[PDB]
Amino acid sequence: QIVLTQSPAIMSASPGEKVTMTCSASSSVSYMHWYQQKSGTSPKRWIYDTSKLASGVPARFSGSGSGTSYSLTISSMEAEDAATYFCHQWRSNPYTFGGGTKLEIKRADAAPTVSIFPPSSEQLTGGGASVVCFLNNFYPKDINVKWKIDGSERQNGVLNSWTDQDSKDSTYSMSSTLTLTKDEYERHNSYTCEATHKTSTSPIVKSFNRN
Amino acid sequence: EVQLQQSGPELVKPGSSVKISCKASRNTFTDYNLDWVKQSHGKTLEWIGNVYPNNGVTGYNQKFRGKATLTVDKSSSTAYMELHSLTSEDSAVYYCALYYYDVSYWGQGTLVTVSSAKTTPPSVYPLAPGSAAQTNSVTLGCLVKGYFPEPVTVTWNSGSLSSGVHTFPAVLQSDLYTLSSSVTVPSSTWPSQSVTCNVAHPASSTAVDKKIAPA
Amino acid sequence: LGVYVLGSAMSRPIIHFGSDYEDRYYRENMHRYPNQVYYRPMDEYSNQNNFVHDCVNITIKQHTVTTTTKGENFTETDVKMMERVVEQMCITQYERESQ
Repeated sequence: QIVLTQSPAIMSASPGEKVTMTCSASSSVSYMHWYQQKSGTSPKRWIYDTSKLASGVPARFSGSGSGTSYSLTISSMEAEDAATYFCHQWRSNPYTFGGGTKLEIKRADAAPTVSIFPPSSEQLTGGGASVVCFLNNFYPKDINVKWKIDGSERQNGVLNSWTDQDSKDSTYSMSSTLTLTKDEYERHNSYTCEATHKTSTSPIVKSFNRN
Repeated sequence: EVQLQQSGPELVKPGSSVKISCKASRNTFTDYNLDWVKQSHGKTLEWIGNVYPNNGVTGYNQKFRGKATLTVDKSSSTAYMELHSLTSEDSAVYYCALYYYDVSYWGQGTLVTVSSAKTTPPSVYPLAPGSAAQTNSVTLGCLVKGYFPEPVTVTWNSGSLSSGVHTFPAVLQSDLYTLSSSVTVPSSTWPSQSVTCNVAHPASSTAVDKKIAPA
Repeated sequence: LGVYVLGSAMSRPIIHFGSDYEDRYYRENMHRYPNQVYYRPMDEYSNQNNFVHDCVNITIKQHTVTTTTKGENFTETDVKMMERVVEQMCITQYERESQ
């Protein structure tokens, strides 16, 4: 049915900035509803009946529009507002949702804090050997990691995962896991986790010897 | 004050069906509406259908007719969604949502994984440092490896610990999931106080607690 | 009941309420509301508002008794919404009767 197009798809704003995002409809609707979703939780109605705030929604939010053109405005961007926002219509069946606007906040740049962990004896004792590297609380999100084993690079058997933007300090975090056979692990001494980022011109390195 | 409890995660074989529930816990309204919504790959939202629990009227999205059946048990305030004949396109999170004028509440969602594989519990491994020995705070973690299906949840000392916890999204690799969680606490408190991660895997009903001792 | 006129069917109109919750409720439930009205003959009324008032009450009464021996409960939201759409319907019926 009624197709809802939101734009922009992804937007970044700095704190204190006025922010506007738009939902437009292929045919007229009488009212628009907006929803907020932070990562890991479920959607929460945010504005209903075009311009009324749901309970718990901060005053700095507002809504407007008519016909085919609706907007959600934040008078003054705060770190907690970083989330995905969807619009939704109840004009005709099927009720439909827009594709989302992902909103991120800009902050001052930050180097990550890097921890490497050797494998637990529990793990070794039952076959495997995962070495693990955390890269925490950095900004911006563009980071790159490379593992080293007594000087040689290793690009397979490696799992990477990022968190989303933190509501409090607006940073990103990431882990990288290098999985190996116990035997291959028992035959090398030097395990290095190695991070390249905007905040450093030279790589950030953490390593341990198997002794 | 009202709250929607949804039933827990499900692992279903393709071709099977499954029924999930959503009960309105504290409710006082006469006429409210209940929508059912699907979210695929944590992104796109689709309206499935609704019911007015009191009494009777039921609407479907044409796309989900023959796929979903919505009913209500009104003596126990519980609404049900039956999903027929599951395929992989049916793996998703399914929400119920209550509306009554200005008020709205969503349930916490129900993750349905449609897969031929069988349940596997995680192995949990404590991540301690051994010689890299502190300045400022200190980082520990837990590795939760080789389980299936999603989800698992990870807590540190049971909730007691929720400052400087990152818990990372699971990633599928070779047909099993792996996730990790880190926590940062003050040099001073460790190893002296005793740190634990508690991992719960609903779909298999393992709940493991693993203590982090020093290397 | 021989004292009433039973009008022919009309399309049920769309009513708007001032919130999307109600507009939606209405649209989704309206098939359960009537599509013809019962009235007293025109020659008993000296004006429209009086004709309409009576048509609303009688129509609503008959619809509520005939669907309650069919296990249908109407909530208070329902009667309030039937009040509104039967009113529009009775006005249309009044216009049918005045040429």
